[PDB]
Amino acid sequence: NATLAEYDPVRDMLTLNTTTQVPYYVHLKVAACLQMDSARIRVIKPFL
Amino acid sequence: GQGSNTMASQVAAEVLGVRLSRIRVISADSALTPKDNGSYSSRVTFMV
Amino acid sequence: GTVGVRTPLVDGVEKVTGKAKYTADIAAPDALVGRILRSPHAHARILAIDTSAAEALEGVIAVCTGAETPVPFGVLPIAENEYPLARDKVRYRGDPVAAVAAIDEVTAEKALALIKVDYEVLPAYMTPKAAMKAGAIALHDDKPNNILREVHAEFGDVAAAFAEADLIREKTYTFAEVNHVHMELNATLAEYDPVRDMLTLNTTTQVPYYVHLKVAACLQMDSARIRVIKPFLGGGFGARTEALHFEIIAGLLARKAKGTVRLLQTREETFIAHRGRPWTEVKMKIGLKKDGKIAALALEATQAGGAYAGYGIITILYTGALMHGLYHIPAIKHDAWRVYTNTPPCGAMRGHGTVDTRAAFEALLTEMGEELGIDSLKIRQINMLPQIPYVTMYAQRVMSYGVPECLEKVKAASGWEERKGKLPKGRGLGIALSHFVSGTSTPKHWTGEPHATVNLKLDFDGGITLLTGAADIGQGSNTMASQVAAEVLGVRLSRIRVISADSALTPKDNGSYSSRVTFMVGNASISAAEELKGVLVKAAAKKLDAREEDIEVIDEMFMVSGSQDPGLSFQEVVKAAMVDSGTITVKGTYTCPTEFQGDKKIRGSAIGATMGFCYAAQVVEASVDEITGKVTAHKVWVAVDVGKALNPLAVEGQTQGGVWMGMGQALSEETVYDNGRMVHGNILDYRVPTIVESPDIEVIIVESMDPNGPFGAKEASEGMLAGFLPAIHEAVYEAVGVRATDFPLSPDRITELLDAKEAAA
Amino acid sequence: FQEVVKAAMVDSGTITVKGTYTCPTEFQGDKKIRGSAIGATMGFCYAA
Amino acid sequence: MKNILRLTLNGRAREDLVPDNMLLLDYLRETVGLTGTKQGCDGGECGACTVLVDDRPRLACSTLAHQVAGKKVETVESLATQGTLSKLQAAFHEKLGTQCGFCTPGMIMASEALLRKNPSPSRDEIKAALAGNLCRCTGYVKIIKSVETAAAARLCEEGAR
Amino acid sequence: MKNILRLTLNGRAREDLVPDNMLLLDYLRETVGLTGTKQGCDGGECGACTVLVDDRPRLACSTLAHQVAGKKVETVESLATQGTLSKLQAAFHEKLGTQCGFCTPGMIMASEALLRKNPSPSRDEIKAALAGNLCRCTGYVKIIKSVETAAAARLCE
Amino acid sequence: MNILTDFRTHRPATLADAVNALAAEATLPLGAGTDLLPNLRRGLGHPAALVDLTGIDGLATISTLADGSLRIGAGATLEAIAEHDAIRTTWPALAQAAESVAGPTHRAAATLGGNLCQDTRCTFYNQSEWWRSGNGYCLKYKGDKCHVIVKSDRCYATYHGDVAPALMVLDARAEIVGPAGKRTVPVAQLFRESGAEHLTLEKGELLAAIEVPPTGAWSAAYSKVRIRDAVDFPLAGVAAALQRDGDRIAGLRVAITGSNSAPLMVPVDALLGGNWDDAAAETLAQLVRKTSNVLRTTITGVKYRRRVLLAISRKVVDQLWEA
Ligand SMILES: Cc1cc2nc3c(=O)[nH]c(=O)nc-3n(C[C@H](O)[C@H](O)[C@H](O)COP(=O)(O)OP(=O)(O)OC[C@H]3O[C@@H](n4cnc5c(N)ncnc54)[C@H](O)[C@@H]3O)c2cc1C
Ligand code: PCD
Ligand code: SF4
Ligand code: FES
Ligand code: FES
Ligand code: FES
Ligand code: FES
Repeated sequence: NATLAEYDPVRDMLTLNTTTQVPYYVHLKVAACLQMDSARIRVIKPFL
Repeated sequence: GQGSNTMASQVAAEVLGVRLSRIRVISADSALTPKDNGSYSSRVTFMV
Repeated sequence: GTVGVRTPLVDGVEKVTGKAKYTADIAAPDALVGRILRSPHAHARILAIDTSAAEALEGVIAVCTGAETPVPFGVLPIAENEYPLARDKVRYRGDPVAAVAAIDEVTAEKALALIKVDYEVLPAYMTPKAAMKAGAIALHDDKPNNILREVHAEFGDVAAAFAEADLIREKTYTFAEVNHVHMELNATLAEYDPVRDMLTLNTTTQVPYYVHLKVAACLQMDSARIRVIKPFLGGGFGARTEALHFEIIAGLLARKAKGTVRLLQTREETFIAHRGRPWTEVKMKIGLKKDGKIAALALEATQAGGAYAGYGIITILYTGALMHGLYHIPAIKHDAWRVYTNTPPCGAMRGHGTVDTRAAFEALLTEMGEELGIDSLKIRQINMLPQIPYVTMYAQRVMSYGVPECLEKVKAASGWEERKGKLPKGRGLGIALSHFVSGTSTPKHWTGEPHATVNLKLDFDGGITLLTGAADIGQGSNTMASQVAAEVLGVRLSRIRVISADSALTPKDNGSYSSRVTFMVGNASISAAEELKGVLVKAAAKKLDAREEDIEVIDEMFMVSGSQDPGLSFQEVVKAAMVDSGTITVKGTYTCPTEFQGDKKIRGSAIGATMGFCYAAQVVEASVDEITGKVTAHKVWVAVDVGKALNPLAVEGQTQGGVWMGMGQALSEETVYDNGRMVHGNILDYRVPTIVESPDIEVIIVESMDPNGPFGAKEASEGMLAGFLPAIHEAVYEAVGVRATDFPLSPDRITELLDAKEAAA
Repeated sequence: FQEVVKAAMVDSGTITVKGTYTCPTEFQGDKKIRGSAIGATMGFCYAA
Repeated sequence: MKNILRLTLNGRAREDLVPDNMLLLDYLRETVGLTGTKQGCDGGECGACTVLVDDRPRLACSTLAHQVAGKKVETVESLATQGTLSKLQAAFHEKLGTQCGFCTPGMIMASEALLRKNPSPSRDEIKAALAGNLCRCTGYVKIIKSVETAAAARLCEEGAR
Repeated sequence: MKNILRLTLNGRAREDLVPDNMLLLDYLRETVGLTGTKQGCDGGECGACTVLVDDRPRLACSTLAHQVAGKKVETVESLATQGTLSKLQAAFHEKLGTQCGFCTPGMIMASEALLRKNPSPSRDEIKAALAGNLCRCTGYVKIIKSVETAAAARLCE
Repeated sequence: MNILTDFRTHRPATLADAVNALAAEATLPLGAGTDLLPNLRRGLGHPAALVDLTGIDGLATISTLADGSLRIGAGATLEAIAEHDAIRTTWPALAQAAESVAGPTHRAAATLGGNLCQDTRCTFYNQSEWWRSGNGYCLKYKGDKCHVIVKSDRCYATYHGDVAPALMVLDARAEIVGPAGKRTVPVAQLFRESGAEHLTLEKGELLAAIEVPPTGAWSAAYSKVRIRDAVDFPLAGVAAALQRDGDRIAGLRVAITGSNSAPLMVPVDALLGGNWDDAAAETLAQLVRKTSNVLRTTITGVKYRRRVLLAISRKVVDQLWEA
């Protein structure tokens, strides 16, 4: 398991590359758990 | 690893009558690809 | 709102942190080093070529020659005469003859030396007059007299118009050839996948679409097997608005090596690629009335165009096309010759083809107005287009014109009235007007496609992705497109992620040339945002139980017009809009109306035809040291009609850059060849101005509000370059009393003028 | 295919299409049975 | 031949086997992989490769990597604090002292050296410090404004401003 | 402490200052940047980090980088010729001896070492050589087919 | 990666160590490399080794001697020299010349020794390996013909160093160290008017320091001409030192650069005792013209370079006289 998280403080945007089969769910839970608007989050599943 | 990128290419090429090689699949990047519910319960081949 | 707001470019953060990856910064561990064997002769036939010793060198993976590149290329479909690698003959020193891909630089360098080439040296011609001499060997067989294209046109009765003039003068002006000197060196990273026979390129281009076409045609590879990506680009200013040989060679080598090849270029090789502004001789003849009104104009322009066609035909047409649309001129005669020479091919450079004739026209008008006792700023005000709209004799349709305000603005800002003609000994003030198109309204390739296409995507997350094939080359197109789409949607700039110039993902765009991007991609972007806004308004209306016409979008809120209730947040509307829909994808397009594409019965009138012009008026204050002859530009006051400044911060920077590149051509830049050999191949002897002598430049924005531009906008990057030359020319005359006729006005030319004026009188 | 693509670009430019799929309500279990959505599917893979 | 090179780069100790003939520019771009430092010319003419060596500007393309042994070297990648821009970087971005962005790393490093040595430079002093840094996009006007804005933002309150 | 390490890696001479306590796995993935070699466990249990040292298989996660001084080291990145797959790689791809692909680099390196030492391995010999390499996707069936196909293709080269 | 020969880079801690390293073949001294590296990158030289002098302790020290003389180690940077308060108040021409060199970034590391010993320049020489091999190289390096003066009796590449002329009118001395030992010569003698052997340093020799004597009744200045206001080498450079008695020229020293294969003193005794007037200025101009030998080794023309050389010679003496 692994997650690469890139937070851009200038723009307050977050980009994740993570070991998931469900990037949509990760997108939802990261937004809700960080109380961060989903439009500021980008989730990418690279090779898994 | 199950082959959904191949599966999607195959069925789309079949309908279009083109060769597999004419299709470039871009997948699982929220800024570019349409949301998918996830690779669980073997829903991918059937629905996607 | 986002439009009209001073906005840092959306990709600025990556530039100041060094995170922006330009072509040469892209990691590719498996990359072979590519190198090109260039011709040491200016003109010669290739008799034989032997690559066997190079091919046998350990570490050499591939070696190619012209035998493998049987298809020529040219930016214009009607004139493709350049081969990626030379076949039969070379036509300038630097002309590519062979190329190699090796494991490292030292090996690639050894490989080049091992290639044996037998040449039959031919006579080389440096000037138009020499290349045109009877008996001169033809660079290209289809043009026996080395004249690529001649233009001969007349508008109105010129002879009659001149007979009606009270004062007629003519003068000849010469302009050195200049180079773009974009700071990033040319480079291409070519990745060939032999398992699938696919090629992917990252390259230093302003026109990834053209590269896509030329690589497919030149390698005889289906375009569907090629992917072109423009990463961050370190400028271009015209240099990269044509597919360049090293990009094609990189792909050729990658395929031959069955792998990846990184082809870097030195600064000298970047100067060799050239495609800059041609050396130009301009004969200017102007007829005026005693009151200052223009009666007639006759001009001749000869350009030394280098060794291959390229943009030549278009460039030579431009020498006359923009003699129209600025001043009302009763009759115009235009003669011009584009001549092949054994030097690097010339091409498009900021203000493409209109700079030199514009400078010549402005200088003469000013000189004549002095003989008539009319103030140089006044004589321009006197000749402005009488009414708007104005259809020029060239068939251009001017629907917006801010020249009146531009002149009044720079007149006031520079304190022209109280200072012109009343400055200390050695100082002067000059005025000039210039303008340029907001995109050539006719694509180079007639595919019947819209002139710009923008796609938008909006999914459950609420982030809007804007996909455009447009190339942001530092001018800000990624920001421009974001701004106009956000304005239409009533959202914040930050809600838009722009994905650009990657053929596998973004809609094709014709390229960042002729200042077509803001006008066309801005309109296309507006159009796409309207499509999306409509989808969202429908969902909001349904959820608010209101009529769609009643919905207003303000700061990401959808509400019923004039209601006391604030409404739905953007995210609630997105949620509603997803129902029965899922991911929303819309397409927006823009196409120039036929009426703005010139006159069909005037072949070539498409060049110079546009939706509208950016106009610029500038006053330059300079001083001259008579001991050294050096001219110093202290300040420039410049007012530019850009229709509507979408981003005033960018308009200012674009205008300063354009005026400054003109100052470089006016005072210190010039290429120099010695029997075919480049002498200026470095940035020490090719004098790009440093920050020390560079003038301060104050920008005044004028908004004539064009009826067809995005939010009323026109271009804002080329129309102001040309005016600096005549303006400082006038300032030098007031400062020391000499009239330069040759640019640049470097110290050597000024002291010669000072010595002659002192020999006489 | 390339000649058709060329023809298709006229008056159109880039083509982008959207395809979707949704399971009919009848395959989503029985509304009056608790949690019957779990186990409800469009079809089963069978193995011997 | 390769020999040991010890230095502090962007705040971190480095101890590498480096070719005696390696330019600092190539060591940075290829050995450490820091691509922010650019190559804009064939040698010493443009300043795109400017980095800091013990607080002073140095052309990485005209410096052998081995000549900076035991010194403190900084590239454009070291200026931000994690993802937060320094005042100098924010000013170049906000005032548009950067367009294509290619000359920017070098221009910002020369600006950083100036501001560390002369906290409140005059307009002529800014020009003099950036004299060897070529930019083709800006006409330089907004680069000068960017440096003045950065200087004020960093400048001390208890002194003349 | 760092000390000089000289070896041949994927056909190229390396001369680097490497920490005495650095594992070959980390030297490869972090110092040289070759990410093909994977880490699938906490120490010697899965073979995902298998690479070649003088033609023989070696677990990069349980080998100090300094122990391979002067040897010839090869990772999955070295098998192809520029972009053209080796017969063994083409076989894994074509026979589907690879699904998610995570165990593949290690599986292929162990297979390569087998095929260099025993050009025509029996099915039992293939299993014996790949005994320490764990795969969770394939059930191993097509991995064995892949190796048999590569062996035959390398014989009638 | 930028190609350079596979040379060894020696980093001596002392002059003796540097001198010993320079004994080997094809071994070159190295200062900050602002002149040498661009040259080596273009293929102008194929050294087996470079001897870095920037690591020699104390080689960059600047100090004022017992007798009020200035002592500058060869490793001192042009920036340190241009900013040194004592130099700026007492030997301003030196600070002026140093500051006029290249750009600020080059000056931050460029050394005094490297500036004086910089190579001569020519448009057939400062070009790439591809450009030069294509043209048959030339007499200065790998060929046998001079393309500027076809007679080819010698290389005519021009010396464009800015500091040399200033040190020359200030009567500075050059301290040289080599295998034979230490020796000192007037700075003007460090140069030879020959494009391809422009320095009088012998195998194994290094310029170790420069010493400038107290100025006494002399005032000096340096003036340089270039098209851009920074970076450019001098198209012409003139340094002058003056001693004024009432309204007569008691002492005059004039040195030129950017004009010959060496920076040179101009014989001006004919002006001693005279006044400084239009007639005298004209005699200077012609004296300067005679000594100068402006040739087309530059992209800029000879006519202009000669015209401003003469013009600024007047200008700089005039500036001194009217001070
Ligand atoms: C774009 C550009 C513009 C320039 N503009 C100018 C200018 O306007 N004026 C000017 O004068 N120069 C100019 N230069 C030249 C150079 O930058 C400066 O002359 C400078 O002072 C070089 O000193 P350095 O320490 O870098 O020497 P290096 O480059 O290290 O050495 C130059 C030469 O001196 C020899 N050398 C070095 N130190 C010693 C020593 N102690 N004893 C004996 N030999 C030694 C070297 O072997 C070599 O041949 C320019 C260079 C470039 C690339
Ligand atoms: N009204 C208006 C207009 C404009 N804008 C802005 O500005 C810009 C620009 O625009 P335009 O003008 O439209 O343009 P485009 O088309 O976009 O682009 C292109 C151009 O761009 C310019 N600029 C620049 N910048 C930089 N930085 N770089 C460059 O390179 C350049 N180049 C130049 C040129 S030369 Mo050609 O090519 O000769 O034809 S053409 C050209 C944009 O983006 C924005 O930011 C605004 O805002 N507004
Ligand atoms: S002056 Fe002559 S010999 Fe000297 S470098 Fe120039 S061409 Fe070569
Ligand atoms: S890359 Fe141009 S000075 Fe270093
Ligand atoms: S911002 Fe483009 S070269 Fe400076
Ligand atoms: S990572 Fe599992 S054995 Fe090495
Ligand atoms: S293919 Fe997935 S673990 Fe082996």
